[PDB]
Amino acid sequence: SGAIYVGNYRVVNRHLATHNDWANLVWEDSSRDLLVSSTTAQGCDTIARCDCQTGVYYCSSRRKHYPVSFSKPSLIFVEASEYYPARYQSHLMLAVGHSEPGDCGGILRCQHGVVGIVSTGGNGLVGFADVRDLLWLDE
Ligand SMILES: COc1ccc(C#N)cc1NC(=O)N1CCC[C@H](C(N)=O)C1
Ligand SMILES: [Zn+2]
Repeated sequence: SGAIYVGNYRVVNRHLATHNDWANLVWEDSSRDLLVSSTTAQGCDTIARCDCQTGVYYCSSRRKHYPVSFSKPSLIFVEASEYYPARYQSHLMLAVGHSEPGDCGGILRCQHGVVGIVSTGGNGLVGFADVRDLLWLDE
């Protein structure tokens, strides 16, 4: 679990979105595993606007933050799950690191701010859904 709070927006994994997220829907993209809903309270997270390939992520299954090198956002094949059939997920970045399904939503940050959230994993790899291209989150 986990979300990014920026301005009047809440960013979450689309597969973990609540009834409230869907009733206050702004945008969602199944191919990116993202959903953005509106909030009544103002968010203070800073979104990074960069091409950083190093950062730190929070791993709830270990109660620890880990430093990682990660790939550039791209289309990566993702195994079928209870939420999606087998498919390419876009805007995904992989790193060598620990993750379990409940780790989705953990923030990945660089010196510039929030880069994305945990979205996939398996076999000692962790995947992050990028949010740096969503320029509208700031306005
Ligand atoms: C952090 O996720 C994991 C980590 C480890 C393992 C293990 N065994 C499995 C996962 N789950 C995972 O990758 N999923 C399930 C939820 C939807 C995700 C998606 N974006 O399509 C794909
Ligand atoms: Zn950066």
